Amino acid sequence: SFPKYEPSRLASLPTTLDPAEYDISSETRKAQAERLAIRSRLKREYQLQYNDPSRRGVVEDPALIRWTCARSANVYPNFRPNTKTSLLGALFGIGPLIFWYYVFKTDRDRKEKLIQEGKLDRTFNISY
Amino acid sequence: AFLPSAAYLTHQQKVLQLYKRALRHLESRCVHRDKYRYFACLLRARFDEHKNEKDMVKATQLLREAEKEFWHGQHPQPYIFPESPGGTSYERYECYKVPEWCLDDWHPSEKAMYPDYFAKREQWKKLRRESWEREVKQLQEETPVGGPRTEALPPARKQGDLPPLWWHIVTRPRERP
Amino acid sequence: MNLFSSLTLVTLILLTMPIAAINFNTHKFTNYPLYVKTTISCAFITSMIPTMMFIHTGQEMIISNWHWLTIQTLKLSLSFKMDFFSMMFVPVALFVTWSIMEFSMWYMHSDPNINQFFKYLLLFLITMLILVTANNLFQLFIGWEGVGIMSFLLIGWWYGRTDANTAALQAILYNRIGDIGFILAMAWFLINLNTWDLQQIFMLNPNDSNLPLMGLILAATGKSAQFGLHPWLPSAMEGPTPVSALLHSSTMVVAGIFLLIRFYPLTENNKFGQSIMLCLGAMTTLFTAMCALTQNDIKKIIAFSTSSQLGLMMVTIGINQPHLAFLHICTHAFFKAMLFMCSGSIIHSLNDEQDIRKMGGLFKAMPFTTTALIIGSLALTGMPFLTGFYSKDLIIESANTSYTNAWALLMTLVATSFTAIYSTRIIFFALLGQPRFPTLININENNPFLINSIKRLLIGSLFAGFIISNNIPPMTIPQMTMPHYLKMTALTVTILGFILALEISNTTHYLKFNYPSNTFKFSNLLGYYPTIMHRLTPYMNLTMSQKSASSLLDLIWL
Amino acid sequence: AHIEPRYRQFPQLTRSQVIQAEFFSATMWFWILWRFWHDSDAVLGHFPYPDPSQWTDEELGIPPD
Amino acid sequence: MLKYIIPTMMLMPLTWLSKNSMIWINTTLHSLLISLTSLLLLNQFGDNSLNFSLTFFSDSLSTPLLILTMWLLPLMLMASQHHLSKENLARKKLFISMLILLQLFLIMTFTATELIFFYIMFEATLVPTLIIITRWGNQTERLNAGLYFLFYTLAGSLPLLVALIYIQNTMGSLNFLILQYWVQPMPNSWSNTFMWLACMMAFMVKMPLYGLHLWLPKAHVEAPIAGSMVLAAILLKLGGYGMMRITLLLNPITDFMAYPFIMLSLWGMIMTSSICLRQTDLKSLIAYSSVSHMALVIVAILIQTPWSYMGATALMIAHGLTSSMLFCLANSNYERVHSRTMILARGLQTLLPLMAAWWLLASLTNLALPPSINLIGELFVVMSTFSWSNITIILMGLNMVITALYSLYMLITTQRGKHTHHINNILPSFTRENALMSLHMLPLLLLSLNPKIILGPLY
Amino acid sequence: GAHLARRYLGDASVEPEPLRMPTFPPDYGFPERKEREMVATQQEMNDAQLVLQQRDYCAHYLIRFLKCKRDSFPNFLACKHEQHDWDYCEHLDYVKRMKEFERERRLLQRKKRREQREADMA
Amino acid sequence: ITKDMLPGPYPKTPEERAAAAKKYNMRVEDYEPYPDDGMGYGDYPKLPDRSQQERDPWYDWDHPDLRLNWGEPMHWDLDMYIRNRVDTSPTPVNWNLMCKHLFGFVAFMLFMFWVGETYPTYQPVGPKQYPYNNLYLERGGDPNKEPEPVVHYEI
Ligand SMILES: CCCCCCCCCCCCCCCCCC(=O)OC[C@H](COP(=O)([O-])OC[C@H](O)COP(=O)([O-])OC[C@H](COC(=O)CCCCCCCCCCCCCCCCC)OC(=O)CCCCCCCCCCCCCCCCC)OC(=O)CCCCCCCCCCCCCCCCC
Ligand SMILES: CCCCCCCCCCCCCCCCCC(=O)OC[C@H](COP(=O)([O-])OCC[N+](C)(C)C)OC(=O)CCCCCCCCCCCCCCCCC
Ligand SMILES: CCCCCCCCCCCCCCCCCC(=O)OC[C@H](COP(=O)(O)OCCN)OC(=O)CCCCCCCCCCCCCCCCC
Ligand SMILES: *C(=O)CCCCCCCCCCCCC
Repeated sequence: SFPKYEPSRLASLPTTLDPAEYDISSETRKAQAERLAIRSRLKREYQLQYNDPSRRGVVEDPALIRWTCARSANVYPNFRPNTKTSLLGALFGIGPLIFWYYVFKTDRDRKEKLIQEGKLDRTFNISY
Repeated sequence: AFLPSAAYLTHQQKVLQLYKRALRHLESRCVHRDKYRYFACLLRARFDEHKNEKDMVKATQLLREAEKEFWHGQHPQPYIFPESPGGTSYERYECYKVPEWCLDDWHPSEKAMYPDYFAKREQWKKLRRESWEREVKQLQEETPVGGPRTEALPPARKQGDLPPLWWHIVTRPRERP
Repeated sequence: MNLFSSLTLVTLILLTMPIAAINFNTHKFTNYPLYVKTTISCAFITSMIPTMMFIHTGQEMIISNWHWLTIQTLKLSLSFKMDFFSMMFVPVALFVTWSIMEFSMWYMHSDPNINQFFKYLLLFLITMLILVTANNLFQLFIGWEGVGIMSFLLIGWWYGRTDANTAALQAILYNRIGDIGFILAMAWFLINLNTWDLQQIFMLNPNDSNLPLMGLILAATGKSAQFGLHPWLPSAMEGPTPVSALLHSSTMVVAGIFLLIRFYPLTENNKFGQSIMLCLGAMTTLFTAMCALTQNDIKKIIAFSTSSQLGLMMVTIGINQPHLAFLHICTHAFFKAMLFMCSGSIIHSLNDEQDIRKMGGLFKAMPFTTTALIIGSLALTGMPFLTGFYSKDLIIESANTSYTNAWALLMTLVATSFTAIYSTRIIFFALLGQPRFPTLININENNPFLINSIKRLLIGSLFAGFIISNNIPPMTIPQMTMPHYLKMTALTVTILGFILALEISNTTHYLKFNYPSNTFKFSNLLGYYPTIMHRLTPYMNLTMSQKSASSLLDLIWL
Repeated sequence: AHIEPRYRQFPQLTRSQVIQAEFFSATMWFWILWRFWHDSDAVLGHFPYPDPSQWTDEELGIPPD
Repeated sequence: MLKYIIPTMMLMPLTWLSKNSMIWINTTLHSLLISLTSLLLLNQFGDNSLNFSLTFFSDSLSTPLLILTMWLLPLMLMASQHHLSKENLARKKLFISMLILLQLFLIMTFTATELIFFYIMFEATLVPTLIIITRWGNQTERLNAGLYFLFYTLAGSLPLLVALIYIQNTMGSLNFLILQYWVQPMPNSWSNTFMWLACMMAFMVKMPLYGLHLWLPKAHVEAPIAGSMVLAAILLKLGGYGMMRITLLLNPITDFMAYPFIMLSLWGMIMTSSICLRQTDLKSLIAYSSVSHMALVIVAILIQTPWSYMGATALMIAHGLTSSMLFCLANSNYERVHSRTMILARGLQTLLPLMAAWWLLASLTNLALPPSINLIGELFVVMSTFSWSNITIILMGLNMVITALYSLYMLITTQRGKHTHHINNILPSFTRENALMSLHMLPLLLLSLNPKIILGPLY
Repeated sequence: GAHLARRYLGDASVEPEPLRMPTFPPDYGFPERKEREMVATQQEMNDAQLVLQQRDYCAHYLIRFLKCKRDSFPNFLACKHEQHDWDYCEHLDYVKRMKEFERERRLLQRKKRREQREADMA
Repeated sequence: ITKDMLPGPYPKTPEERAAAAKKYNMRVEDYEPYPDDGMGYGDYPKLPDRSQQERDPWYDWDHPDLRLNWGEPMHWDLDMYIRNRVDTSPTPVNWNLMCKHLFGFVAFMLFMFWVGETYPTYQPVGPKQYPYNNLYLERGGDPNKEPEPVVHYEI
């Protein structure tokens, strides 16, 4: 019939073409009502501090503080050296260093061999 | 799906929103006005063919392949209104929307440039601060246990009181400063 | 002699004087935009005298007036090159900018940051005439990065809007990718030729100049929105209308083309650079003109128009005809600035409406705007003996009659037809037919600022090709002998484009609804190129910028 | 007095903008017809393009052997 | 140099005998007078360095770092006086005394005629900086950085000490003037390989090197503003100064010992710049930018051409000014919103237009807008590394894209977009803060007029 | 443009290649062929600062036209006939290039029919 | 802020998972962490990688530009999925179909320029002829040496 839309990593499926959006069951009513309840409670807890006149400053958001503490602090104490961590720290850790090492060493050996054989046009090359 | 009051979309709301998005994407497909108006009555007939469908599972399936029809026939760049999100003039003046509390940080030599304005702003702030504790003690006795269920707020009940959580909605910046 | 160099420097110092005025302010201004417009009018009048006494004798010179630095063999001096390119570009740029600012005194009147806007626009003009007059690569890099940064600041003018900041950072990204190649060219000339000065580059005249010309072609790709580094020029329509009119149609975006025209003695002795310029220009002038066929925002359509004209400029450099390319720059400035001004006059009249599907019926509502939009479109397409005829047709008259990549010529002709297609598409959806805009008509254009600002570029778009092409000396030999099917090529292809697009436009009144074709989905989503690479190349950067770079190596292992 | 905004109908026009628009449209077609009447070769052709086959073997030096 | 050391020491009785409301004004005044005095060091010659005594000398490498050092003290006194207002008066004088003592150590670190006096003053600069960072850093969480400072002491300064004592026994002197004329070629041997690592790794960590930069987005974060200013502006540049002195003795083994570390920097500036695109912490973003700019100075010293030394010392002066101004802008928002999170306070051009102008100018100097000396240093290093290898321009130019990308992102996030609603303590800009931004930026802009005084001894 | 189809779709053996031609001697078929006279002196076009692409066998018309263009300032429409003279003689130079091309094509036809006559006869 | 609202190690027991989902302010059923391979994410919730461009724009947001609320557990790459950056939004044409059309178009245009460079078009003319030994002294020839005679003839 029709071409079915293919989702991707950078092209998500729409809300309309997802089947689980069309759930009518009461457990989905419970989950949606609890999400609405948590969101309404957090909205109320925010805008009681936001609309307060006696507060003049920053309504601190512990989800934001928790996000920054996860992006900075929680990186080392939850590390475990295993096969996956060591192989991925050896691929992107000492891989491209070795790559550019052999590339630049090859080109510099080529250029040195051409200079000591009188081949490289180093005529007007007096700034270096 | 994601709404402030309801936790979902009713089937009636889904039908109306799909009808509206179909007409908007159709008007994007069908630039001229008489031509779009002809196809708009044709599409209204197509939507009113199964308006009287009692079976909600069959109406669910019909709505699902109607979404597939709408996705197969959508315009790639539909007409977005300029101040609608995705428009060319959307959120353009947000760099001019200074919050009101910055008037509190003015120097008194320029506060004296507009005497009536700040002399009235003092009693606006007075109104806000003698309304605040009354609307807090209004919200604390009406909210159920576990917090409020829905994001909607109750209105001002007594005479003389103000509706709760009102200052940033009333004193919001104009859309064209 | 003492008149030429003096008024040459007086033009640039006069352009810098309102910057000192706006920086040394205490009062609120007695119409500072009028002051900057008066200053740029007088700077135009000042620069007219060296141009006239260049047309009299051919008088070129260099003003290496201030010694700045000496790195052991490299004497970097403040050096201004007054040649044919500066003498034809400076009056055209000042005339266009003067019309853009008299336009902006009407269009940008509601903006409370109008003095900052005119300040930034003057800063752009100063950096651009630093670019086009520079005699070494370093001062040219100063003007180059200056027009890049003022492009950033004038795209992101409504800095609260997310899309404007996104488009400005996008333009900076693609321009710095071009700057990779510009710095490659500077590095090659400093190492192999011991100079950044143009004179020693041209006098030494190297033969193994493939690598610096590849660097310059990458620089012109980043700057003139060639294929691969193009989409920032359609993205850059998120800025205001006089920004897109002055900078991103006529003045800034020709600077990669100007960089390649500036280095013509290296390109005329390197056939490989000519072939790469020809292929890249034909690819860009095909692709952007094809994308322009199926768009609905009028600023996007005229930006694809100016990028297709830049691709055609790259084509006519690539056939070793640089002076025709620069005549096409000086020609293109007038009618493309006028087309953006008339489109923005429609936009401001129709209450910030830019989508052509809600326009129409403006032939008798906005008569002067309709007149000038038709004249600008006909100068764009190559109507006989408008200004766009005196260069672009000659481009085809040298693109046919030369040792040329054949497919590049065929795509050049397809682009020539597509220009007529989107021009009559603009005239169809925006001027013809019956109205589609909303019901509260506030249509008005009766301001002497708007009318005179479109009027002077209208006089330019009518007479300037004739005047300039009869005032410039020969620098090549014009190939004037060809068969009649080859002489009548560009006109016939343009009229075939008009006929095909009129048939397309008259298929829209029919009461039929067709499913979208794959060509329509390809050209409407911009060859799928800003949809993929703007998602994929950031993703593969930023996860790699977080998972392995920050978290894995530089917080745990190392 | 300015142009009043109108509703669902044709907006007010000035005599001056209409006569200027007609004047520049007449200027466009005047200049097009003028330079087409005087040049007539930048669009059509400057010089005759000769036929190569219509050239004789003596002026080109083709001895038949 | 004794006309500079003695006024810097007289700033100690000036700061301890001053009246309690006058101790910022007096130290700022007399340190600005010392910074005006600091221009007498511009008596340089095209052949000879300016050689004062047996203990102190100044070529055109040490002179601009001295002027920047003596200029940095009044700016640190301006920057650090707001958040010390509720401090005890004696603790405030202790802070000012540690700043003065750090300047005192630095201005005879850069002029050290002999290399072990350079080592003593070089490792003497760490102690007042340590005390400033850990007594006024507003939070101290250094569980991983203790082991890294142990790694700095093991792999760094102690092999440098043993190597300098070895040169003292071999050459008979560590006078740099004598070592200009008594230098022997350091040939290929394993003894000379460990000699090269001992002479270089202390300064490699001080730059910092990529992979060894683990301390710098911690020590910049956990510090007060004066500590971050002196770390970004001067204390990284001790490594580059020491490399440019000690690579006299390391020829010709440097011509094949530079190849690993050059890779560590040429790829490293690709990574850390990219790291700046994913920073939640603004101060950490400026720290990784400092790593991404000192990688070029490491490469330019290791390739040891004239254009590379000129570009490296111009980049050192320019990056000192620029990154010090960036940390001061980060503090001028942190003193209002009380958090370093870069996504917290947005849209600040709607609220602070002149401060957003300072953000724009510091970003344009950060991304090397010509003709600024950031671009002059960047550009000369790029030219010299093109002469080293013609492929490296890719790794240069790609860096010069990403260096633009996080520079404007830092501008776009903090200053542009929509303002944050729940933050209402955003005060207008104090005249102190704008004066601090101008005393950073206006010298940096005036040095574009006359860059020849910051291009080192072989201009 | 038909010769492009003759060289690509047909054979390139009989079509003269653009890069290296004439492949035949200039006296081959021409009894006592004369040279091409240059009218403007080398020093005269040296002082006129002409482009190296413009110093062909008819640059003297260009020198007369540029002297007229200098001397008729500001009346920039007063020297149309000198431009016409230069364009007409450049046209004649292009005609001479066409004559060289047709000469080379007809001598390659002579060689083709010669070897076909030799294959038919011997 | 205090410790029991800060992130911790990987949740192993279900009651630690419940304590974290109460800490991260979301449902326990939606709360999934990143898998404990040792990559240092900790107990942070694996949000389903939706760009903030995809959100409801007309919804009353706490952070309107971010399209984000107060107290909502943010995405791990929230700095990456802002509307100034990486988007994951649905497109009218499929992702692989876009990649196929782009690669076929770009590679086919490259191949057609290679075909046209293989077969160049030209004019039915001879080479351009210049006097004075192919302009020998003009093109940088030395005045002491004398080249071969470059003589052109009338036709
Ligand atoms: C030794 C004597 C020398 C004398 C000559 C001076 C030499 C240079 C000195 C410093 C120049 C900059 C000074 C102003 C900037 C800083 C303050 C500021 O922001 O003020 C805004 C304010 C105006 O704005 P506002 O509306 O009032 O309020 C701010 C707004 O709210 C919000 O602001 P905004 O967004 O509306 O507008 C900000 C706008 C934003 O505009 C931009 O960001 C655009 C800039 C980049 C693109 C354009 C330039 C590209 C490069 C080409 C030009 C340079 C080379 C030219 C040479 C020929 C070609 C090679 O910036 C400007 O307009 C600044 C103009 C000058 C910019 C210089 C380049 C900065 C870019 C980064 C570095 C680039 C390379 C280094 C350049 C070095 C030049 C020497 O200016 C003032 O009030 C002026 C204050 C006094 C200034 C004194 C300057 C001299 C100081 C030195 C003292 C010692 C020597 C004695 C000389 C005394 C002379 C009077
Ligand atoms: C209203 C303002 C105008 C001033 C009004 C009041 C004064 C009246 C007018 C008369 C002025 C005085 C007489 C003329 C001036 C003095 C002339 C003179 O010899 O001066 C000495 C010199 C001339 O140079 P020099 O060659 O003699 O010496 C150079 C110095 N050494 C040798 C050590 C390197 O300086 C000047 O003239 C300074 C003015 C320069 C003007 C341009 C400045 C541009 C700054 C840009 C910075 C970045 C550059 C990057 C680009 C570099 C190139 C790529
Ligand atoms: C003549 C020779 C021609 C040679 C051609 C081949 C070489 C060049 C190849 C193409 C390189 C450029 C294209 C890929 C990167 C493009 C990134 C970009 O522009 O992102 C834009 C994107 C927003 O775009 P858009 O989706 O339109 O936004 C509006 C609505 N959201 O904005 C964002 O998403 C923000 C992202 C910020 C962080 C960017 C991370 C990626 C950085 C890419 C650096 C590329 C460096 C290349 C170096 C090459 C060296 C040789
Ligand atoms: C042989 O055909 C010589 C002409 C140049 C090459 C072919 C160009 C074909 C396209 C141009 C003419 C189009 C006429 C509608």
